[PDB]
Parts: sequence; structure tokens; C-alpha cells
Amino acid sequence: EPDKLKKVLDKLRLKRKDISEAAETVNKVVERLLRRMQKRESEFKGVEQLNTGSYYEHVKISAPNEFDVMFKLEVPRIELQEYYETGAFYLVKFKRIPRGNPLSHFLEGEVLSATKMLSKFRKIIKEEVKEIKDIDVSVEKEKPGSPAVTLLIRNPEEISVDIILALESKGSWPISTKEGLPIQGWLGTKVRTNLRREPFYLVPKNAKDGNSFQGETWRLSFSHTEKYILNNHGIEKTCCESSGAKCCRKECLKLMKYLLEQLKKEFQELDAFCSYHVKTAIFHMWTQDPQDSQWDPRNLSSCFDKLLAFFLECLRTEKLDHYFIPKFNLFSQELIDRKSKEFLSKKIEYERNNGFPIFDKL
Amino acid sequence: KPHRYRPGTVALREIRRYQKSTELLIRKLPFQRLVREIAQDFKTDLRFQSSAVMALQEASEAYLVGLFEDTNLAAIHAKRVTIMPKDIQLARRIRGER
Amino acid sequence: KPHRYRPGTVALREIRRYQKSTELLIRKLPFQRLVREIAQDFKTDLRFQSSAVMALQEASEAYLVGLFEDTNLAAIHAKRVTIMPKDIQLARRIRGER
Amino acid sequence: ARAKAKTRSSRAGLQFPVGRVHRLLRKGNYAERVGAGAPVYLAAVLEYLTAEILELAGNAARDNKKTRIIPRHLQLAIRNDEELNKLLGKVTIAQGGVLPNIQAVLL
Amino acid sequence: ARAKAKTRSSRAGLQFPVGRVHRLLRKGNYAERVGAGAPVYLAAVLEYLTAEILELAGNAARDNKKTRIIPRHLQLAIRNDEELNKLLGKVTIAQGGVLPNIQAVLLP
Amino acid sequence: RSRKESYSVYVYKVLKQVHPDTGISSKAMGIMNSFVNDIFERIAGEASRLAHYNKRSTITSREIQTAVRLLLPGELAKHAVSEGTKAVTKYTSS
Amino acid sequence: KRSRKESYSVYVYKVLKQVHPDTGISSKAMGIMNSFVNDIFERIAGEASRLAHYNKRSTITSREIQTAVRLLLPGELAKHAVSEGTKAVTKYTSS
Amino acid sequence: RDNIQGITKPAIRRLARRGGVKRISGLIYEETRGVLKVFLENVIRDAVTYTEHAKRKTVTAMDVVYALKRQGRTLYGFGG
Amino acid sequence: LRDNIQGITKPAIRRLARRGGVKRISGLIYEETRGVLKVFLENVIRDAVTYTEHAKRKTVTAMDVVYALKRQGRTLYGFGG
DNA sequence: CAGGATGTATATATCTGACACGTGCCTGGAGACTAGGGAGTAATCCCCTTGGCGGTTAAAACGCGGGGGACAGCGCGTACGTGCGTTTAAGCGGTGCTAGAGCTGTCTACGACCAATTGAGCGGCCTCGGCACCGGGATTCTCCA
DNA sequence: TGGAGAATCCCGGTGCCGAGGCCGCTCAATTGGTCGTAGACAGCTCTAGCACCGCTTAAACGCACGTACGCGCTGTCCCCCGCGTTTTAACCGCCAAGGGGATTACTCCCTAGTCTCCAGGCACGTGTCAGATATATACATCCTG
Ligand SMILES: [Zn+2]
Repeated sequence: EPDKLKKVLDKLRLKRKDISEAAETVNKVVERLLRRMQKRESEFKGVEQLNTGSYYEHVKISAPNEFDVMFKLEVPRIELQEYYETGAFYLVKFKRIPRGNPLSHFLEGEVLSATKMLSKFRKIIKEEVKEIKDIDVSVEKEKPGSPAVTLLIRNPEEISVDIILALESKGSWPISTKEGLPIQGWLGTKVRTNLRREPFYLVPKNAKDGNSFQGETWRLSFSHTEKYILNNHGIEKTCCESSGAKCCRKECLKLMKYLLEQLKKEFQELDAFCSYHVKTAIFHMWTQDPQDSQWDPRNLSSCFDKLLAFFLECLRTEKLDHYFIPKFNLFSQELIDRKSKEFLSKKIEYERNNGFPIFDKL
Repeated sequence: KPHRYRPGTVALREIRRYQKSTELLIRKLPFQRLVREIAQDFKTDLRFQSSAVMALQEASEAYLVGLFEDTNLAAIHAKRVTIMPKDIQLARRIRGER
Repeated sequence: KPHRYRPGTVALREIRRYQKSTELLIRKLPFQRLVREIAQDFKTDLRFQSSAVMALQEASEAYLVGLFEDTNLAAIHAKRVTIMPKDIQLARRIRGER
Repeated sequence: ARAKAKTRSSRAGLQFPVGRVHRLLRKGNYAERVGAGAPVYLAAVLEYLTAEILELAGNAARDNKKTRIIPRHLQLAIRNDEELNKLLGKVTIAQGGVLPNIQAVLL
Repeated sequence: ARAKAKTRSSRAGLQFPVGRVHRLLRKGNYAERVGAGAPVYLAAVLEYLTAEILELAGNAARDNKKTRIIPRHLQLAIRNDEELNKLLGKVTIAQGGVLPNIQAVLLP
Repeated sequence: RSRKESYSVYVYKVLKQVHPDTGISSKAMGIMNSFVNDIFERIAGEASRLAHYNKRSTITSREIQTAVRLLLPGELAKHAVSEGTKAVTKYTSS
Repeated sequence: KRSRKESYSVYVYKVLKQVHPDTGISSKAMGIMNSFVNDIFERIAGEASRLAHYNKRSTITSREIQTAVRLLLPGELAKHAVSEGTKAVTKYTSS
Repeated sequence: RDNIQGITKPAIRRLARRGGVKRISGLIYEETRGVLKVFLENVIRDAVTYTEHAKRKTVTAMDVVYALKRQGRTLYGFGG
Repeated sequence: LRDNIQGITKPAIRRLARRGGVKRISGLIYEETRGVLKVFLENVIRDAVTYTEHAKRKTVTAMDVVYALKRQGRTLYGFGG
């Protein structure tokens, strides 16, 4: 029944109406922050916000009082050391750098101390937002367990924006990804070479601490390539344009992402499932997808149930490759207990057999 | 009237063009003739591999470019923009070839 | 009134005197102190033969004289008689130490 | 009961050849004898230097949206390094081109 | 048997030692074998060059009314010869000084 | 019929290590030969001179290390020395 | 114990008295002459080594030394030194 | 048989452009032609010496590369 | 030891300049000369100390200095050569 | 300023030749063992480096007057850049040719190696003569009407 | 065009210390012989430099116009130089102590040398795809009323 789905998406477009004003005010203060960071004297001279779009399809967002942006910082010659032999977490070191690294105070010996650098970042950002009080904006510090510095804005009311540091490397897309992003037979090799000639990102996140080295672990980020593919979601790059054909790809992505969002939040035991799961599965579905006619809004419900079938078959055989790192496949029981995945399967069945009741809200 | 460019714009365009290329800027037949005529003083009935002459041409062009750089530096020093033989002579005297 | 010499005559006499000698023109204790202080950065508790320090002093004075010659040449080029740090910088840039 | 050969570059964990450098050291009139750990050291150094240059070279190649490294890219790699340009200060590279620079006074 | 010895420089007619040069050529890691006429060439050239320097050096020492060569006279010789100044162009002479030379623009 | 050896195999392996999607021309692979041969000759000449100054007859790891310290500038020498020492340590464990 | 050392002082003295039978020489000048002879000896020997190595040979002959001298000395110095050397080699081979 | 006038004036202007030169006096060409001639004379003297030593008739690329390397101007890209 | 570069007095830079043949000297030339001499000395002493440490000695001999100069194209006659 | 002409980076479509594999194989690299010689070590000497003290005078340091040189400004005129129309010859492709490089085999003269002599060259001792070193007059050279 | 101060050379005498000669000695070059091997010739192959011929067209060349830059002059104003007084600290001679280079003797282990064997690197042959080229657009910059 695609009419209710289309209208819930419209409901999000009226959210979007609220969040245009909310996002514009938060966006403007963060832009102001950007202008200010380039003038202050510190190790954070060139720190851009990473633009992944503004749409719900483009950014982290939930209930209207939290927004997310990515701040990038270019880093000198970086050498990575795998710490989680899955291929998802790294120790960071430097290379020769003959003139001088203006970051040596951020390192514990030869490894970059994420803890120290993040503490200095938090201190500088909080002081700088503290130095200009046009809009009522302050910083909140929760336990140092997830490295994000959240501002609380009293304009019009509570706006929180988690600022996530991302390291910018231009080097080589390290070997752990060598056969990631497999699209050669779907789109072409020229895009993949061009895409893989782009930079890659490193974000602070303490991998759960069955480990000595804490904070000093990093995760890979490919937000820009993912945004690019999503906004060229079709084998034809004319998708989402007037130059092309309306398809149900963005619609199916919102349908599954939003359905899972609502069902998983109402049964909170399963919160280890993050939005990256749906993006990875839909990346695999769009690459294996050979037909433009297999994604068209008149086929919203059939493409969606086919996608549902894809999700159940992915769950069944106990593996879902990270689309950029096939060697790091996050569907291992040591991070998601098999019984929890089967419980999710039952909850998914719950949604399928009841005629999408979670959408019957308002 | 038509589109007279001011003196110094085409010079900058040529600078930007020739600082981007890697080709050889001297004709090849004159260079080869000059090489053979110069060499016929030390020994007659000589022969040359083509690669040898190409290497000689590369080396000589690199040499002359590296010398024009210092000539330009001397010109800048003398509060000028035109290079003069005084500057070439100073360059070759400081470099140590005299 | 007594016997004021004009500026530049005693300078020429000193030029003529120091172009005829061969002695060392730098004091020896300051040079030795400077050498030991400089060397204590690469390794501590070092010792020096006197001949080594004397050789170092000779080499450094020869170096500085040879550099002042080119500074003078650059000064002459710039239509001056006073030497300026621009000329030293040009000399060291042309010589190849940069 | 044989000991099927295991190259010395494998023992050192390198790609450069240890036996060929050993032979070149012996038949090169450098000393009467040659120690056992000298070729490992030298091959490690040569491999390090090669990787150090080639990475910046592939970077300069992939800056111009190119796939193969050409001599122009090698030259740009050499001159954009305040130590490699001092190590190779008096070397000329064929088809290398010049460094792009304009004097401020000429604008 | 065993006729009286005669140095190789004696047959060549030189004052430089052929045996010491043969040994230094055989111990300097220059090649596996050293021909018999190579030390003759080398001793002749070294002796020629040193005599060629010493002639100018003694001339310069006499033009200062001195009968004893000192380093200053060797440098005067070297800087005065146009061809010896290209050979020892990158050489420093201890206690040598420079050549008296003032630019014409500086005279009164 | 005039078999002549070079370094291009190992250069290609190293390249495939650092940039496993980039090729190389045929002249650049000659330039890398010339570069390797130049550095080889420099290091070997300097180690020979060092052994002659110290009245030795053999060339060991210490001569190679000192030669590298004499020829490489700044942080290049530090990284090269660390590489060399790690390599020798790994080799001796055999 | 006394550690005999070598130098070219005897031959420098012979050459001096043979070219200038009346002048003497200091000791530091003799040191400078030693440094000079060792320097250009080394120069010629290294150049001849390199030349012999380029041409696949394993012997240093008077031809190699001749062309190394032609490479190092400029203009007429090389011509006169080559004439001296060749004359000496002719005289020597005549036993 | 001058052949030194075959080093034209536009070629010299191109070499000056590549070296970052904007204006050029008119008496610069004959002097830089003489400089180049001197340089070539030195290099070719050394190259022909290396060639004659091998008792050859043709000049190879290795003779030039050696003659260059022995003046401190090593050249990569032509063998060796 | 501190402030020893100042022991290169101005009348000594002046005497070196006179031996260099210069007639009139600005007043800011002395700091430039001190800096150039300091970096030259650093570059030479680094190599002299490298030779000495390799030789496993604790005194710097004159041959170490002679080699450090020779390796930079500044051969020096008169100290053993 | 504000448009207009021009120049340059940017997208497409096609083909190519230069690069990337793949195969056969041969020569050089690896494993094992021995015999020597280079290097590591321990002790001892004795050289030379470091450290101190006292006096002097030469050099440094500070001040000062002043003249000359650096530097700014203005004018001019000319020499060099830009653009156009001709013309020459460089470059390219193809053909043919042969001198000379490159390889292969033979042999011969020459250089390595060894053992014994012997004189040349090194270390030490002594001595005279070239050169500091001080005075003292000659004689340049600068500073004025 | 002088006339007097004031550095500076030159001669002369004293004295001192370093070169030159003598003497004792030791170890390295010479002689004489043996052996092995690098290189010199002589032939033969076959590449690749040389010479030619058309042909296209891009580049050099010559000329005109104009403008901006070097150069010359003038005038000003600091700032280095020459001189005079004070102070200080290198420098020399000296003495003292001790660290460490250098030599000897002793020992061991690592490398050359030999021999056997086999895998990696080279040469040859394909297959294909990065890039060069040509065409069409759009953006960027300079320029002038
Ligand atoms: Zn769509």
C-alpha cells in the first residue's frame, strides 16, 4: 500500500519544514564557528565542516532537537596499523615529515594520542563558542565514552549539534579496502577510479575496550562517496533529476531506514543496529540491481518486499560485507549476538504481517 | 584598434605555457649539425648514436634554464626587469666557471 | 683640526695590510668556546685536539673571506660600495646553499 | 632431507634482491671482505628510499588526474621536498620540466 | 747470478719511487691487476707536476728576496698561474691569504 | 643474447605495495634504475672510504649505518636508521 | 712502537734541489706538498679505476692512466704531462 | 657553416620564458650563444675522450653520461 | 656556555671584511655574518662528530675535520692532508 | 564600471601503441662444510687535554662630529614587445647501404705468488743560517692656497 | 700647483730556533723463478648510423608602432668612519692531574672457497586500455570607452 508510505514521507517533509528553520539557525552558528576557527591561532587552522547534504537522506538526524555535521581536518603523512583484525579499527602514526609536525604534543611516543588531541579540541571549541554570545549557545560535556562535543542552543529552543572530528587523508585508501566498493560491472571503472582517487576519513571512536590502547583507535569514514553514490543512486547518474526517471530507490531507502528506526526504538534492547546497516544493504542491492525498471515508484511496494527478501536472506547466512571493506564484515556474533539478530528477524516479520502498523501513527 | 594586448601579457602566457611543458625547445637538425661540426675538431670521421645527441640536447637545455634562473635573480637584484650581459657575466663568475 | 683623515683612507690602508698578512683574524678563546658549545648538542663529554680547532678556524676564515668576495662583487653590480644583507642572501642563493 | 632454498630478501622481509647486491658488492672493489649484515641494511635503505619517492610520485601523478607516472611527476616529486631536493640538488631529469614559479615583482 | 739491484725509477730516470707507488696502487682497491707501465706513467706525471709547481714557487720566493719557500709563496704561485688555478680551484691553502686585488671603482 | 639485468622487478613490487592501482611509463622505470645505481655507488664509495680510514679490511653494518648518517639529511637519516636496524634484527632471528 | 710513517719529503727535496739548487723549504710547506701529491694521486687513481671498470677490463695500463690524465688536466698541462709520461715509459721499456 | 645562428632568437626567448624572464636586452643572444658553445666544447671534449679510449668510431650515450657525471651534473634517463 | 656568538666582535668581522676587499660596510651585516658562520660550523661539526663517534674515540682529531671538509668540496691542505 | 573578444580548461568520441601478462629457460643465487684471518678483548703506557693563575696590553667599547653616499623624484628617449605578412627549412616518412660494433674462438705475453737480499727510508741528534725584531733614517702620501 | 705630518719600507745589528746534515737501523722493494689467465688478434654477423628524396607547414624574419623603463640629474639626510679614552680579558707561561688513544698479546667466529643444485629473472610473445587527438562548450581574464 504505497499511498500511506508516500504520505508518511510527506510527513517527514513537514518535519523538513520545521527543520529548515531549525537547521538554518544551527547551520548559521556552526558556519560562524567555521569562520572563527580559521582566524584563531592553534593547531586547528584549517578545519572545514564536511558537507554531506542537509536532507534527512544526507545527515544524521532524529527528533528535531539534535543535528549533526562532520568537521574535517587535513592530517600529514599517515600510516595505519590494523588493531581489530576484522579491519575496522586502527592505530595512527606519522611518517618522516622533514620540516616539522605541529602535532607532536598530541602523540604518546610514536602513536597519535586521540585522547589528548580530542581534549584539546574540546577545550578550544568550547572556549571559542563561549567567546561570542549572539545566540544563546553553550557546550555540554557527558562522560568521555564517545568523543563528540555537543553545543546546547537556546534559540528558539534546545538545539544540540554533536561535532564529530574526521581526519582527512589524501594518501592511498589503505590495502584493507583494496577490493571494496565493487561497482565495475554495474556503473563503470572510470567512476570507481575517480571515486577511489578521492580522500578517505578517520573518526575517533573507542572500540569496546577489550583492549589496552584506548581512544587511540579510529574507524574508517567514507561519507562523501556514500553521499555521491546515493545522490547518483541509479546506473543512470540522472536519477533524482528532471533529466531522468523517477525511481523508488530513495523512497525504498527511507521506507526501510524509517521503519527500522521506529520499530527498533520501540524495542530498545536492539540499539546496536545503526543506520550504516541499511546503507550497506542498500548499496549491495543497488549494485546487484541491473534494471532501472526494477526501481520505480509504481513498484515501491514490490521493490520494497524484494528488498525485505534481501534483508532476510542477508540475515540468514550470517554475513554482510562492509561494502567498502569486505574483509571487515560487521555481522559477527561477537558484536551482535545471534539471538538478537533472530529477535530482529521476528520483529521484522511483525512489521511485515501486520500491514505496516508503525506507519499508522501520526 | 583590433585587440592590441599590452606588452607583457603574452610574455606571461608564454611563461605559464613553458613552465608546464616538458618538450625540447630547440630544433633538432641545427643542434645535430652544430654537434658534428664541433666534434670534428677533436677527431675526424666520427659517428654519433641518436640517443647521445638527444642526451646532449637535454643536458644543454637544462643547463641554460638553470643559468637563466640566476640571471633573473641578478636582474631582480639590480632593480630591473630586463636582463643584460653584465648579469650573465656576474652569474658565471659567481658560479665559478671563470 | 689635528690630522683628521678622510673617510676611506684608513679603510684602504687596512685592506692593504690584511691582504698582505697570513695570520688568523679571530680570537682563539671565543672560537674554542663556540666550538665546544656547538658540539655539545650532538654528543656530550667530547674532547678536541688543538690541531682540530685550529683547522676549523682556518677553514671558517677562508670560507668567510671567499664569501665576502662574492658579496663585494654583488655590491659592485648594484652600483654601490656598501654591502647589504640582500647581497649576502643573493650570494648564498646563487652559490647553491639554499 | 634437503633444505629447499629460502631467499635472503624473504628472511629480511624485503622485495629488493639481497644476493644480487651481495655479488655487486663483492665484484666492485670496495673491500677485501663483506660482512653478512651489510646487504640487508643497504637493501632496506634502498627500498625505503624507493617507497618514499614513489608514494609522492604516485600522488603527483594522481593530482593531474593521471594513471601512469611520467617524468614530469618524478621531477615535481623531487623538487617538492626540502630534503630530497638537497639530496638531488645537482641532478638533471630528462623530460622533467621546470618548477612553476613567478617573481612577485613581475606581476 | 743475482745481478745488482736497480730501482725501477732509476731505469725510468726519475726521482719518484716506483715501488711505493706500485704497492699503493695494489692496495688501494682500484683493480685486480696493475700493469707494469702504469706506475711509470704515474711517477712521471707526479714528478712533472711537483717540479712545475716548485719552479714558480721558487721564483715567487725570490721575487720577495727570500730564500725559503713558505705557504704564502705556494699560494702566490697557484693563484698567479692561470692553468694551476683551474686545477686547484676548489682547494684551500692553510696560511695562504689572497691575491692583492682592488676593484677599479673603489680607488680615489 | 646479451642478457642484462636491472632493478625493475623489485621497483614494480614496491610500487604495487604503496599504490596498488598505478602504472609506470618505460622511461620512469629507467630513471628509477639510474637513481638506485647512483645511491648504491654513493653509499658503497663512502663505506669503502670509511673502512680505509679505520684500518679495516671488511665492510660491516656499522660502516653502512655511518655512511647513511653521513649522506642522508635530517629525518630521512632517522627513518633510514630505524628501518635498517629493524631489518638486521629480523634477519638475525634465523 | 715508533710507528714509522711515510711521506714524499725525500723526493720533493730531490726535485727541489734539481730544479732550484739554492732555495730551501719550510716544514709546513712540505706538509702542503704531501697533501697535494696524495690528493691528485687519489684523483687520478679513482678516475682510472672507474674507466677500467666501464670497459669490462680488470687491469690498469698506461693507456688508462694516459686518458685519465687527459681527462683531468686542462689544455697544455695535459699535453706536456702526457709527453713526459710517454717519454718515461719508452725509456723504461728499453730496460 | 656558422651554424651558431641556428640557435635562433625565438628559441632563446623560449628558454628565457621557461626561466621566468620578462624582458631581454638585444645584446643577450650572442653572449648566451658563446656560453653554450663553451659548455658544449667541454662536454664534447670529455665525451670524445671516453669514446676514443674504447677504440670506437661512434659516440654512444654512455660516454656522454660519464662525461656529464664527472662534472657534477649527473643525468637520469639515458641508460646507466 | 651561552652568548658566545657575540665573541665575534664587530671589529673582527670588520677585519675579515677588509681582508675581503670591501670598502664600506652597513651596520646590520654583522648579525647576518654570525648566522651564516653558525650554520656553516654546524654543518661541518656534525660530520666531524659523525666520523669521531664512528671511530669510537672521545677526542676529535684533525683528520676527522679534514675528511668532513673534503666531503663538502672544501679540501684543506696543511694539517696532514 | 561593463560588455566584448580572446584564451584556456573542460567535456566527449576514436584509435593506438605502450604497457601489462604469460611462457620457456638458464644462469646466478642458496645450502653445507672447511680453513684462515680479521676483529673483539684486556692490560698498560704515556701522551695530551683540561684546568688554573697572574699580569699586560692590545683590542674592544663608547662617544662624537661630519661628509658622502644612499635614496627619492622627475624627465626623456629609446629599445624592446606585439602583430602582421613572407619565406625558408625543419621534421617526417621511407629506402638503401655499409662501416663498425659486438660476439666468438685462440694463443700468448704478462701479472700474481713465493722466498731470499739488501738498501732506501725512517727516527734521532746536532748545528748553524734565515728570519724575527727593534731602531732610525728615507721616502711616499695625504691634506691646502 | 706647494709643505708638513705620518705611515711605511729598508737597512743594520742581535739573537734565536728550525732546517739541513749526520748516524743508526729495519723492513720493503728487488731478483729469480713458476704458473695461470686477461687480453690481443682474426673472423664473422648484422645493427644502425648515414645519405637521399619529397612534402608540408610551422617557424623564423623583417617591419612598423608605440610605451614603459633605464638612466641621468638634483637634492636631502642619516650613518658609518676616523679619533680619543677607558676597561677587560685573551694570551702566554706555567704547573698539575688524569683520561684515553695506542700498542701488545690473546682468542674466536665469520667469511671466502668449493661443490651441488634449482628457482627467479630475462627474453620472447600476446592482449588490451590509458592517453593523445579532435570537436564543441563554457568559463576567465584583459581591455577600452
Ligand atoms: Zn530517485
